[PDB]
Amino acid sequence: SQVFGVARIYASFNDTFVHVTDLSGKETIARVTGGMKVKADRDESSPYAAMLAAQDVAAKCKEVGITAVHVKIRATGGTRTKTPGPGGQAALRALARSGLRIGRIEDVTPVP
Amino acid sequence: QLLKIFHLKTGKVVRSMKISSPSYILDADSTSTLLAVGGTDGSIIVVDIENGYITHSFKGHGGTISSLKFYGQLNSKIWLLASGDTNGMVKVWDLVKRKCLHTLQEHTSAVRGLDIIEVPDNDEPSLNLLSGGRDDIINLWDFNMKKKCKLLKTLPVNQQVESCGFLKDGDGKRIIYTAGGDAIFQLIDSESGSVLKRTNKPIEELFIIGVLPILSNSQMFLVLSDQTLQLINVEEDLKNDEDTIQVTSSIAGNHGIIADMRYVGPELNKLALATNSPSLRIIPVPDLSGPEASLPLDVEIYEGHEDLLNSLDATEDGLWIATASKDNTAIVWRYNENSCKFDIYAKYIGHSAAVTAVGLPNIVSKGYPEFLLTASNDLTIKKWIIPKPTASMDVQIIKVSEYTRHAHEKDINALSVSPNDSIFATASYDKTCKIWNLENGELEATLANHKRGLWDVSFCQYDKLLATSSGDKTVKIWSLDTFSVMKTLEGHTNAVQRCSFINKQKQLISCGADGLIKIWDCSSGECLKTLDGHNNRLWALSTMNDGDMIVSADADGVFQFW
Amino acid sequence: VVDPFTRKEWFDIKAPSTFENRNVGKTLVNKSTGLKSASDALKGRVVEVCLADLQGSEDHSFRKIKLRVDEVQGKNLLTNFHGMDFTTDKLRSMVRKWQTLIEANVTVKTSDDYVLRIFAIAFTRKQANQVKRHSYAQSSHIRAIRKVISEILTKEVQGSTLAQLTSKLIPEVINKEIENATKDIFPLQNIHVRKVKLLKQPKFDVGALMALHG
RNA sequence: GUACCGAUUGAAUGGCUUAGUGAGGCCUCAGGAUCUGCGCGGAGAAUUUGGACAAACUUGGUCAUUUAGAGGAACUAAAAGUCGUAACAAGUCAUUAAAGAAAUUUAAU
RNA sequence: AUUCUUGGAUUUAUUGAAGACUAACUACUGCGAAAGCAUUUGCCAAGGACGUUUUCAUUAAUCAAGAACGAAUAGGGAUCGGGUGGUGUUUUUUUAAUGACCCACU
Repeated sequence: SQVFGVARIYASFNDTFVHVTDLSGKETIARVTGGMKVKADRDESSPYAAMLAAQDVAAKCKEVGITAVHVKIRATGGTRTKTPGPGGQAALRALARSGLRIGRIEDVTPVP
Repeated sequence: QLLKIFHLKTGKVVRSMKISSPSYILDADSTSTLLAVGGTDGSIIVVDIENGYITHSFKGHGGTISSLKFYGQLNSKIWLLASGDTNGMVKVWDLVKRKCLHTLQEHTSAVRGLDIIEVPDNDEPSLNLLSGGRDDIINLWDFNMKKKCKLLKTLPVNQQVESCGFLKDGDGKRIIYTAGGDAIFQLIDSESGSVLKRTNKPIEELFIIGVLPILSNSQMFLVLSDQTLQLINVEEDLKNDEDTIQVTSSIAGNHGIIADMRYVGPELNKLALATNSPSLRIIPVPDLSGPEASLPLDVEIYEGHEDLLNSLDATEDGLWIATASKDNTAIVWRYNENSCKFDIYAKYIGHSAAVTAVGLPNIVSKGYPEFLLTASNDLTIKKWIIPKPTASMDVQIIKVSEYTRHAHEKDINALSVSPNDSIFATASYDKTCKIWNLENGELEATLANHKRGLWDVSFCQYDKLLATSSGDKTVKIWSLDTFSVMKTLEGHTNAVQRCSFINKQKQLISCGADGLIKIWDCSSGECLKTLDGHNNRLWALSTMNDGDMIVSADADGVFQFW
Repeated sequence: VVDPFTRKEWFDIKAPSTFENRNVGKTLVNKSTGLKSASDALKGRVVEVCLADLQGSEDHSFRKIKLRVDEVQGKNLLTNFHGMDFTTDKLRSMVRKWQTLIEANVTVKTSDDYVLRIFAIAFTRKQANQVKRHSYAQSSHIRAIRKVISEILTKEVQGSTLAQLTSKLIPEVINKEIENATKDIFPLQNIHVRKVKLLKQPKFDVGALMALHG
């Protein structure tokens, strides 16, 4: 039906990283992050900044051809907080509104 | 999802088309000049007129579209004539309803320009159908209103295609422009499958091209590229008068970012700017219109480099234009586009780091403007001085081994010549500015009281002062004796990149990361005026002799005269 | 300004035999020039997809399958089985208080000389009409449990190359063989395989590769 | 900054020139890394005595001008810098047909 | 604020290297005289309870000096290990059986 990819949302603290890849995971596209979309060095995980960057990330992916995508949520992991970040829920809600598809998602927290 | 309809040059919306769910990507206009249908990624076609009437749903295939063209009896996209697809397929339809007449499947590569230009007869007694936009080959298709089709020839003579052209009369005996994504456009021959001549100006992928309203072998032709346009002669091959592919003109525009600027014309005519592009664009000053049409020389951009340009400079009359880039070389260009090699006087090799600043000595008529004083990030500075022929004509090596002046540990960011040839001071990123003599290359003076590196230094033309800029929000002015610090200006709300005097030795004009230009005076040391019509970082500056027009540099391509 | 997405080849993935539908998905490679041709450049890309998303059987939503590229032919490329892994949600669902976690590992060669190390997970259940709240092991039965798994896993490997072993991993026939033999010691619960990974592929060897293709 | 007096004739160039220095090819007595051919020649590198022709290079002095110019006397610039002193000024609605699945187009009243 | 960054930082996929530790299970449970003790497997001895119709025959106990190692009254319920019994079950479409379980006794 569609052409697929993985979105791999890395919701850390004081930043949010979103970058969609190919099916293999070596080929990248639209790497744009949440900290880019405001300049105060404090709201870098604020959800309106997360909703801002997720729109522009879904913008270029809609302009290349990718329409369906898996997400892989990911915290900082290891000896860190192991907790999904602030700009993870609204950002997943932001790109799902953009006109893409969401299905069969899971967790890639390094939990050792 | 914006496909909006306008009228006469007011530009008001007549009707808004956002109905279809996929994003509209392509659109073309009509020979009826009233109807418009857009190409999209859902293969969705909607024929609409402007009063408005947005007719019958045509829905018979998916895929995506990246090329479209019309016809007077088949007035739709390449979904009706053929099929704009992501796998490549020709589909036969009609102006009558959604029945499918014939089908044609030959491609294995994606191609969207299957009928990117018409065959105007659709009977082809000696005519052809040309096609290619993604499959990187050129195919020659027949047309049959009732039977299957035939391939006339295939052309693997290309390596990449984006758009195909076709002669207006349709015989193909004359010139046929084919624009490919391989930074190459060609003149081909349809009945023989051979090229006339191939032309290689650009270093970037060609964009898609439409049509000219001209007939056969034309009078002019326009080539599309990145923020530049060029007009080409119409033979390119022994056709009417000339051959061995050439370029008629290359009209320059403006780039978003600018590093430096310097007046070229001896009566302050020409400005040359150095950008992220590896070219020399000379529009700005005499052109109070848009793109260039009124510079009194052959308008043509220069290229002799492989990377971006760092700093550029010229002398008074403007015959020698020395430029600096990241290709470790120094190249000087001529005013009126003449030389012995191409347009280059000489290219100077010997830099072991990037060439980040360039400078000329003072004018006399010759000699000093024939010379070159360039700078590199190898913590040295290099003077190329060969007086016995006319210098800047030949490759010169005079300072490569140990004649170079090396006392730096952080890089020099600028360099300035005094009105006399004796002393010159260069500023450096290690919070100092050094005076060296030009006759010997010996350390004359060391001037330093700063808190950040020094990006620009320049002299007064009465050689009584010194003007330098540092990132501690201050502009500092020194004496001519270097026994006493003269003046220290503060008031700039951020760092200052570049400072300069006026030619009447009246005012100090500064440029920095504030967002507005400031003109302090060098006489009372106060604020004569500030000027605020910017919101980006200011990086370059240039001063005319008369003092009314002052040109500035921004981060978006805006040149404000005052 | 380059816009590489008008230059990248659009390309697809073909799957091996002992599966459901051999259509998988898409990638993006490069433009095939000379000096960086696209075929010889990568040759080793890794596809990691849940097998339930390809088999269709929805009672397999864990146990993702790792793939590895071998050959390329012109809007087709063929891949090979590299690894098998559980999701983190599946095993951390299992680990309950007041029971015993028994693991096993074994290094064992296949028929064709793929050397692969699998793991093992074993958990203790309560019987019917238990009174006590834990039902642990004895710390010598765990020796009697690890040993029975260790001799069974060396029997099933080195036979009828890895696709048939892949054809046993999918309906998890291995777990019943663990189940019946080791029940006489102590009964058990959930036991699965939890991993298989390879490190000693012998050679290129196109000859046996095309025997699975239609 | 400009015009002038004046020591250094310093550096550049021009006139004259003491002094030292000297490329290059020509011939001939000797020589052989090397060549297709019914006893060996066309061709050919180094080295070599003598003889004719020979451009020209380096530096010192005399004189002029520029530059550098100690020192000596002006003009202009800087309204400039400090201090003292003086007076003025200044707050197309509805019902309803036709095409169109939907909008929309057109007619009717 | 410090730092890194177009010779590409951060993120992504593939490897190799170095050091470190056994994550949910992990308990008011076990072991050790104490200080202490958590990956598998092999080897080397040491130890306790239980069972014993084997054996020595007062061989006992407690503690200045001193040494090794370490900064330097009588019930109840649950649980660990061993043993005994079973009008007992379960694994047994395999004949047996090891083993887990149910209950009593110590």
